[PDB]
Amino acid sequence: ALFVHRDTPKNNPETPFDFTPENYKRIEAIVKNYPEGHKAAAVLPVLDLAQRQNGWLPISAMNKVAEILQVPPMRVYEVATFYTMYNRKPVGKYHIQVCTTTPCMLRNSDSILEAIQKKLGIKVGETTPDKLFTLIEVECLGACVNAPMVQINDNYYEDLTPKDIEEIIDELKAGKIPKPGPRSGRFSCEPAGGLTSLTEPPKGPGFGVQAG
Amino acid sequence: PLMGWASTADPLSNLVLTFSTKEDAIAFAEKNGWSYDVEERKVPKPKSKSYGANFSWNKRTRVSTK
Amino acid sequence: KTSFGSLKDEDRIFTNLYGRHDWRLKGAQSRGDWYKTKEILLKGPDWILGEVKTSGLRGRGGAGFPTGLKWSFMNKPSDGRPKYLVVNADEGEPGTCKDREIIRHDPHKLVEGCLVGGRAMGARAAYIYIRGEFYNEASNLQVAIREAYEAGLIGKNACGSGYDFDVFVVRGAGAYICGEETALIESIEGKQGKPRLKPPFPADVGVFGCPTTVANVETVAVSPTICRRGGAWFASFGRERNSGTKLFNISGHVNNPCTVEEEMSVPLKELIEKHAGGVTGGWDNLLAVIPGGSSTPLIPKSVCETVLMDFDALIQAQTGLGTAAVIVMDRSTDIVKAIARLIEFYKHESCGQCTPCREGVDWMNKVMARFVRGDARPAEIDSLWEISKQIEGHTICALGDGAAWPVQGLIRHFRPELEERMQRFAQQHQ
Amino acid sequence: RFRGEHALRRYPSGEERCIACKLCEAVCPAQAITIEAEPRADGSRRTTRYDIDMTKCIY
Amino acid sequence: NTTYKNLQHHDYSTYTFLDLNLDLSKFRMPQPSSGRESPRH
Amino acid sequence: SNLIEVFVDGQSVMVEPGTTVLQACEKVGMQIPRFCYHERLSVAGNCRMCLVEIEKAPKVVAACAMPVMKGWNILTNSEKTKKAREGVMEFLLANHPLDCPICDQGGECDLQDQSMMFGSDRSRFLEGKRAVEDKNIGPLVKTIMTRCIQCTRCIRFASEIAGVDDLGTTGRGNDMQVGTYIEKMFMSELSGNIIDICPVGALTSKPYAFTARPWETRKTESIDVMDAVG
Amino acid sequence: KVDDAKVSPPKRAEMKTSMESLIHHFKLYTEGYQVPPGATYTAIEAPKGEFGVY
Ligand SMILES: Cc1cc2nc3c(=O)[nH]c(=O)nc-3n(C[C@H](O)[C@H](O)[C@H](O)COP(=O)(O)O)c2cc1C
Ligand code: SF4
Ligand code: SF4
Ligand code: SF4
Ligand code: SF4
Ligand code: FES
Ligand code: FES
Repeated sequence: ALFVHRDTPKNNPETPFDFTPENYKRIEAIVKNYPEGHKAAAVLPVLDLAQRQNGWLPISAMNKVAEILQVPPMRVYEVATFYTMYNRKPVGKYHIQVCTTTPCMLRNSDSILEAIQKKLGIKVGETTPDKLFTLIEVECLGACVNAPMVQINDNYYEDLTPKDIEEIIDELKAGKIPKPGPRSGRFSCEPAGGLTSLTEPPKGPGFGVQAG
Repeated sequence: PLMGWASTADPLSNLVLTFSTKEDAIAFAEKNGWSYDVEERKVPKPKSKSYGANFSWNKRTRVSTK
Repeated sequence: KTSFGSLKDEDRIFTNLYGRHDWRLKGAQSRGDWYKTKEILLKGPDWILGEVKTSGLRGRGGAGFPTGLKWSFMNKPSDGRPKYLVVNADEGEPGTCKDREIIRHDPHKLVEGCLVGGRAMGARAAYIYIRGEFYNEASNLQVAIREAYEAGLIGKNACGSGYDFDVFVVRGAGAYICGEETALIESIEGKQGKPRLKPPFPADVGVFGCPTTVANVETVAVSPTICRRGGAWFASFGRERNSGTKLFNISGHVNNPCTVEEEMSVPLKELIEKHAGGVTGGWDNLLAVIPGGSSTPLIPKSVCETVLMDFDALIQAQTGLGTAAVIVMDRSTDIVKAIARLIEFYKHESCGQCTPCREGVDWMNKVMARFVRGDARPAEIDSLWEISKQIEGHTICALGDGAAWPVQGLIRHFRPELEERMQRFAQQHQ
Repeated sequence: RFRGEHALRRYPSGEERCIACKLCEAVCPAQAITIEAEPRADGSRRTTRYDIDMTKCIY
Repeated sequence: NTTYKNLQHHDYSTYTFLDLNLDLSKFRMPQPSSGRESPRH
Repeated sequence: SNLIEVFVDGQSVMVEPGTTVLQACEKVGMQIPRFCYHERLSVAGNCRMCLVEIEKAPKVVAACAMPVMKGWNILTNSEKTKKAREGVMEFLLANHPLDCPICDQGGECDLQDQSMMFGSDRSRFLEGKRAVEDKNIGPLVKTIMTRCIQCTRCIRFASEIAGVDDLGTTGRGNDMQVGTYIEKMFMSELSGNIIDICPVGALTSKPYAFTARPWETRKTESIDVMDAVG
Repeated sequence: KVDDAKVSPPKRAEMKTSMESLIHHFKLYTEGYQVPPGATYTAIEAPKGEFGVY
């Protein structure tokens, strides 16, 4: 949405932004992994470090990465506008992404969306009239074999219901983040019924190998 | 000056004659009498373009965008 | 010869579906990894290539191509340009869940497989590309690679003997086209997500120009087991062309949707019910079956009652194969709405290089929305068939094809349901 | 549908309907249409001169 | 066994990935170059 | 002596190895229609118009950037070649606005000529027709990015001849704005050359903009002045 | 008219709401439709007689 900057101060460089010299040591590690002659390959990890340090990246951050990695700025603007993570708009301390496409909608994501909606108050896409509760529904995150799923910042949540929704929301309002594991039993990605996996502790190297 | 037009006293100004070869062109222009100037033909020179060299390794040829 | 083959214990490829007694380099050591690998990696890469072509590995991730031919493309005489092994780890195709479990429980077998591949084709470094959605599991892979470096087991002087091999975990930024073969390669380069034209192959010009290759995590994970275990142990499970074990997983409408291994062929009803709970409401309650995940047309009940889950069997059933949504869906749902949300997925995650997939997925998403509300005549649904014929095969990558196929399957099977929907809207308007 | 007077039209409660897109001058077999265009301060494209030779016009 | 053997990833904060990547930048081969340092320079 | 035979419509001709199919067709006289190929820039493959049915293969392949194997047979006038061209031409004309009266390339379009000589005669796609808000690139070049077919030719020209690197693709799906992000007045040398690069009426001349239409003018030989090269 | 929109112009409603109809209208009325080469003769019975056009 609205992929032209439209300057709007609290943007419009130079907005005050800078890294840490410890983060410069991080950037030395990042452009030490990659082969010499192709320094421009680390734009995406360095800009990811910018998104992890500052809450949302401004145009000043992209200009600073253009200063560091001595590329033209326009390719940095391309890569930052292309992907999903790099929210150029400001977001909150906590960023709800409700994954719902084909199996997640088929496992009743609508009560989940309405529970988030009427417990939080604000509609999807936009934010809350404070911080920490921006909300988007997203495409496939990776854990399809469970409930229509919740991503918060670097964490997942599975096996949902509106009272679990109220538990997670009340414990984020109290700050006490729960474990990122699933709910309602099945403590891993498991067949939650009658243990169809192997039962014996596997031996390993003792049984059949050849020419080793 | 009555309508803002472009009149001219030039009947021969609005001709064009399409020919198949320069040889019959010069033969016709010397047959019919009037003096003439002949230019030559310019073609696109065949280059050697390749996508794989557009994604090179140690050359300076690099698309930097794609 | 078997009765199509079915699951057999203790010949599973990996252990630790979830939480076996240990997790460490010592954990994989007691579970039987890094065992006698020095003589394996000192024997010679032609032995690995011949062993792979002997076992007959089928390329995963919806490939349909063998791994042996690709890794025989990788044996170019070494120029000044190095060779790279890039392991794809994205999970698009909603209903995939495939290598999340491997990279969450056993990273050491991925380290096994990438070292076996790099020593066994003349490669030099392994770039492990992980999805940007995978922070915790990515740092689990990081800690496992720290432990492998802490033992000094990989890196320079691999297995003691004089060979260097480094592994670099590169994250993504959230994409689906990076899950493909070559937009992957340019997303490593620092450019944005863009696939490349095919006839210069990544086998000759790749990551910045390295003659490199791309492998999927199931092929990487089976690649040490094929070497350290015997020949035709892996090839005795299924048919002649395809043989091996695949992660058959169910996410949909069953009791306890979950992930298992099986062999290459299975009765699909026995797979769905007798391994993962049971179908919600009985076997008659289902509306349709999808194999493949999301890049594969649907299957009705009368077809799926005899479908064995082989590649050639599903090509004879005019579909493809994949993972984790090999499922049914209930009669109580709008299959038009499910397919239309899948087309919204294909719109929301696709680059806009090629004009035909861009504009065709635009028409298909707007037309599927209009058919959710039923706002046309059947000439429009056959026009949707016509555009889904014209999109396919005129693209750079296979995402246009994967967007073309579900609409094709719907128009193949459920013509009268669309007729009745549009007739109900005709009754609604008048 | 009689073919008479050569009168231009304009928009409902609006400005001039023409564009100076020269299609009428291209199709005019007598070549009686003569158009010179300039755009104005509004940004939209317009004219300056639009002459019909009623002597030449074959209707 | 019927016990969760992970949750060593429960304490992974927002910097630990690149902290680990900084901590694993030794014993490394020198990343062999190709002529120049960049396509434009 | 380093020559490969291609059978363009059965007619054999010798081609230097490594060059494209399209230069072989231009050697024998054929013009496979093209939108993202140009004979001065790098060869991207984003327009899909250059397709051709090469025999003994079920898949139509491109000819903008195809290397030539030994002994081809090229069909430029087959059935599914024409079907692919009509399909791609019907795809292009969906999200392109009705501006052919007011567009500044009435006589010098490319969608118009190739839509006549290869395209369909009826349209579809009743709804839709997205619209991109324009920019203000410079007082020299008038810019309406709605007519932009996202063909990636101004980008390749800028980044490979101008060297300025102020143009880019932004976004995904239909929403790929080709332009400049930071509202910067793109001013460089050779920026006047970009209004002939753009094959559609998306990057036109600002002071010229609405003063003629290219069938009324007549074209005349002349020599460049105020520059030493001419 | 014919259903051949590169030879006869399309009608007004589809001209106002299409894309190819406006393109065919525009180039058909500027250039005229291309005509294959050759020399034809025909003649019909005008009331004076063999009206021939070559
Ligand atoms: C549309 C599309 C989607 C893909 N999705 C995935 C995916 O989710 N995960 C993956 O590892 N590879 C994915 N791939 C890549 C394939 O697995 C491909 O075969 C890979 O580059 C090499 O796999 P192989 O081991 O069979 O050679 C995808 C490719 C395409 C064209
Ligand atoms: S088919 Fe579509 S998604 Fe694939 S490369 Fe072309 S534009 Fe991108
Ligand atoms: S120039 Fe002629 S055809 Fe064009 S809008 Fe004006 S009157 Fe109509
Ligand atoms: S570029 Fe202009 S003349 Fe060509 S199709 Fe588009 S609007 Fe019409
Ligand atoms: S502005 Fe013109 S040249 Fe640039 S991508 Fe768009 S259509 Fe192509
Ligand atoms: S579809 Fe929701 S997790 Fe994959
Ligand atoms: S010329 Fe544009 S695709 Fe080949």
